[PDB]
Amino acid sequence: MSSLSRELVFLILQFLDEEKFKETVHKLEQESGFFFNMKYFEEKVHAGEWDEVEKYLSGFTKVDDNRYSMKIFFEIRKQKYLEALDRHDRAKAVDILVKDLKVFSTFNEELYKEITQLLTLENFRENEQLSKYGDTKSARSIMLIELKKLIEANPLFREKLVFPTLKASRLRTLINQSLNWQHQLCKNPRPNPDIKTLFTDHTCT
Amino acid sequence: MSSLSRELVFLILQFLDEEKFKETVHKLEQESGFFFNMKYFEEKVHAGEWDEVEKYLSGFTKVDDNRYSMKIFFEIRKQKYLEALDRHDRAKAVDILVKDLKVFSTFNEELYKEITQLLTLENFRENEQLSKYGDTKSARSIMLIELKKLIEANPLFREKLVFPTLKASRLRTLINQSLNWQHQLCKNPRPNPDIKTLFTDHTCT
Amino acid sequence: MSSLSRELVFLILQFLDEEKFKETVHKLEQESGFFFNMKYFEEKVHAGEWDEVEKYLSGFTKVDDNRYSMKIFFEIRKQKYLEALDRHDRAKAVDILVKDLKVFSTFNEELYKEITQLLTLENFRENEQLSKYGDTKSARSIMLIELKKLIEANPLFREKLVFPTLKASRLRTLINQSLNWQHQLCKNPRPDIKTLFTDHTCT
Amino acid sequence: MSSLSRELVFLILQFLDEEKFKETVHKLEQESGFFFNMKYFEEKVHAGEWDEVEKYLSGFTKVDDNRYSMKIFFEIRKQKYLEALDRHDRAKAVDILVKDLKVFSTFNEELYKEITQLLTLENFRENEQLSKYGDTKSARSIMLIELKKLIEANPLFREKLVFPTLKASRLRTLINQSLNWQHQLCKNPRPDIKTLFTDHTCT
Amino acid sequence: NLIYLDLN
Amino acid sequence: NLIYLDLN
Amino acid sequence: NLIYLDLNL
Amino acid sequence: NLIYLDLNL
Ligand SMILES: [Zn+2]
Ligand SMILES: [Zn+2]
Ligand SMILES: [Zn+2]
Ligand SMILES: [Zn+2]
Repeated sequence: MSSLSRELVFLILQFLDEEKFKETVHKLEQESGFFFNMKYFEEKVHAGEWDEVEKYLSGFTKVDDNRYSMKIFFEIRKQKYLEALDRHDRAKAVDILVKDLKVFSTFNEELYKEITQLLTLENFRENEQLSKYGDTKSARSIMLIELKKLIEANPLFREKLVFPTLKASRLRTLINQSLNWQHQLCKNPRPNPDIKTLFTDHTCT
Repeated sequence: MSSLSRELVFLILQFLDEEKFKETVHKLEQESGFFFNMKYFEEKVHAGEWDEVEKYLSGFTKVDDNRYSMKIFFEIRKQKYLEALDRHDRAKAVDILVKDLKVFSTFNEELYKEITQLLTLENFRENEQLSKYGDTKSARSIMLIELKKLIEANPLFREKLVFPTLKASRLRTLINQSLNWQHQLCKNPRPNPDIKTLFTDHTCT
Repeated sequence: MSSLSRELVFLILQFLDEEKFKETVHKLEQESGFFFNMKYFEEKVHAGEWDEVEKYLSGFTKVDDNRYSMKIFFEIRKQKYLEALDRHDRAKAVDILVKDLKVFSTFNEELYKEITQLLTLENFRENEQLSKYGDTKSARSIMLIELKKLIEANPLFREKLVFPTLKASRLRTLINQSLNWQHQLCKNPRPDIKTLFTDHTCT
Repeated sequence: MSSLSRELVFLILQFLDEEKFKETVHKLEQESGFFFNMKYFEEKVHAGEWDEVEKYLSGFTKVDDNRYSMKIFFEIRKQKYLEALDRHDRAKAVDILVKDLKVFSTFNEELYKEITQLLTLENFRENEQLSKYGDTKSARSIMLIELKKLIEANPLFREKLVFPTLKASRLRTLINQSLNWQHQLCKNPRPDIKTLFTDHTCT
Repeated sequence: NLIYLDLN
Repeated sequence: NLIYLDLN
Repeated sequence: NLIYLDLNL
Repeated sequence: NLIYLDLNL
C-alpha cells in the first residue's frame, strides 16, 4: 500500500466515524489493520460478543503470533467456556473445549487437562483458582483488565492504539479543495457557483 | 444527509472496492442503504450464510415493510428450516420455527401450521408442495431465482440495484486535485514537489 | 387342567405380596395377564412413570386392540407430551410427538395436526381446549379418573380387576399339606423335615 | 423355618421358568437375592442393557460393598461411557461421566481425571491404554470375561451362582400331594377337584 | 376342572 | 429345619 | 446542490 | 512520499 492510500484510509475512518457509520468504521479498522479501537474492544467484551471480538482481533493477529496474543485468545475463550458452565449448558461447554480451547493444549497439555476437569464439578468455584469468579459482569471486567495489559504489551498492537490527530472532517476539507481546483479552471463567473456532483468535474458554461 | 455527503459515500464505496476491502464495502452498503449488491447477495445465499444475508437485508428493509420483503424473509427462513430437517436436527428446526417463522403466522395462520406439520414427517418430500426439493445447492439456486424476482420488484430496492457509473478511482482523482490546489498556493518551485501527508495542507518552504 | 396353572399363579401372586416382593408381583401380573392391579396403576400414573405404566399395560392390551385401549394410550402419551412442554423441553416433546403420538394420526389426521401446533405456542394454555390443565398433579388426577373409567369399561379388562378372595398364605398352607402327605408314609414317625426339594422320609 | 420360605422361592423360580415367565424370573432372582443368573447377566451385557444390568446387580450388591463389586460397576460404567464417545454423543458421555463415574473419583482422583480427558480426543484410541478397544461387540465380550471372574470371586456372589438340583416342576408335584391329602379326608371318594383356593370335599 | 394324580 | 404343622 | 466554501477572495 | 500528478504545465 502507498502511504497515500494508507492515509486516505485514515481520512475515511474519520469520515465514517463522524457520519456515525459505526459498523463500517470497525470493519475497516479490522480489515486494514491500521488502527485498533480499544473503546470498541472493551464494549464488545462487556457485552460478551465473543464472535465479533475474535473477528475484530483477527485483523491484527493470529492466535499463535506471539505469547501475548495467545494469552489474549485463551482468556477470551476460557471465559466463554466458564459462562457456558454457569448456565449449566455442559453441551456447549464441551463444544467450546474441543473446538476452541484444544489449540492451546499443544503448547500446554497440563493446563488444558486441569481446565477440562472443570466439567465434572458441581460448581467451578470448587477450584481454588476459579473460586474468585463472582457474577458475569465482574468476571468480564476483571478479565478486561488483563486483556488491556496483554494488548498494550503485544508488539503487534503497541503502535496501533493511538489514532492520528487531525482536524475534524479532513476528507470533507480535501473534497472542498477539489471543488475549488475544478472551479478555478472555469472561464466564467460567479461565486455561489453551482456544483452538480462530485462524480464528474464541475464546469461553468 | 447532504447530496455531497451521499456522493462522497459512493466514492468511498468505489475506493474500498478497488482496494479490495470486501467486508467493509458491504457493511457500508448495508449501513448507508444507498446501494444493494446483488452479486454479493447471491454469493451469500449459495453459501447459506443466513445471518449475514438477513443482516445485509436489514440495511434496506424490515420484515413487514411490504409483502415483497416479507416473502423474501419468509423464503430465506423457510429454507433454513428445511435444511435443519434434512440434517435431522429437529432441535434446531423447532428453534427456527418459533423464533424466526412465527412472525409470519400473524399474517397467515394456516401456512404456519402446514409448515409446522413438517416436523412430524419422516421426510419433508412426503409433502407434495415440497416433493420438489433435491439437494441443498439446487434448493438454494431455485430459491435465489425467486429472491431476485422479489427484490427487483420490491419498491425499496428497485432504484438501488445499479451502481452510479464513474471513472475508476474517482476519490483518488479528487485527492490529487486537493494536492494541486494546496501546491498552487505555495510561493516556491518546483515540480516533483514533496508531499509529506494528506493530514495537513502541503507547503513549499 | 390349565386352570390349575392359572390358579397357582394367583397363589404365587399372594405369596409374593405377603413376602413384600413388590416388583416381582407386578411383572407377574403383567406377564400372566391374569390380574390388573388398579391400585398400582394409580400409583405409577401419579408418579408419572410413563414407561412402566405403558409396559404394565402391555401385558393386557396393545394400542390398537379396541377404542378403549387406544384412548388410554392416547391420553397417557398426550400428558407425557404436555409435561415436556411445561418444562420447556421442546426437544423431548417433539420426540414424543413423532415416536409415540404419530400412530394416532392415521385414525384422526386433524387431531394430530392440532396437537403438533402446540409446540409453536409460548404456552399451550393459549389453546382454548388446553387452557385448563395445570398443574401437573391435578391433570394427572383428572386423567387418572378418566383412565379408570376407560379401563373398567375396556372388554380386555372386565374380569381382571378383582383379585380372588383367599385365606392368607394359601400356598404355604398347601405346602404343609404336602409335607403331611409325605410324613404320613414314613414307616414311621417321630418332624425333622430337611427340605422341600425332595420328599421327606423317616429313618 | 425361614428356609421354608427361601426354598419355596426356588420352587417358584423353577415354576416361573417352566411357564416361560422370563421377566418375572429375574425380578424375583433380584428381589430375593437368592440366585444370580449368570446366563442372563451375560445376555444383557452383550445387549448393552446397562440400566437393567445395573438394576439386576442391585439385588445382590451396592457399588461400595467391596473392591470386587466396585470394579464390576466401574467397568460397566466405563464401557457405557466409551460407547457414547464411539457414537460421538459427547453430551451423553458427559452425563455418564458425572452421574455414574464420579463416585469412583474419591477412591482414585487421578483415574477420574484421565478418563475425563478422553472427551477432548478426536478418537479415544489416541490414548495408548484405550488404543485397543474395538469394536463394541469384542470389548463387551472381553469385558464380560473379566466381569465373570469378578463375580465368581466376589464374596457376595459365592454361593449364589449354582441353582439347586431339582426334579422338573417340584411345586406342581407338591400341589398334587396337597390335593391327595385333601381328598383322603373326603368321606369319601369318587376327582372333581374344583379349586386350589379352598380345600376340596366330596359330597 | 383340575389335574389330579391319585397316588395311588 | 422347616416349619411343619401336623394336622393332626 | 453540494456545499461549497470558496477559498480565495 | 505520496503519489502526485501535476495537472498544469
Ligand atoms: Zn466554475
Ligand atoms: Zn508547493
Ligand atoms: Zn416322617
Ligand atoms: Zn374327594
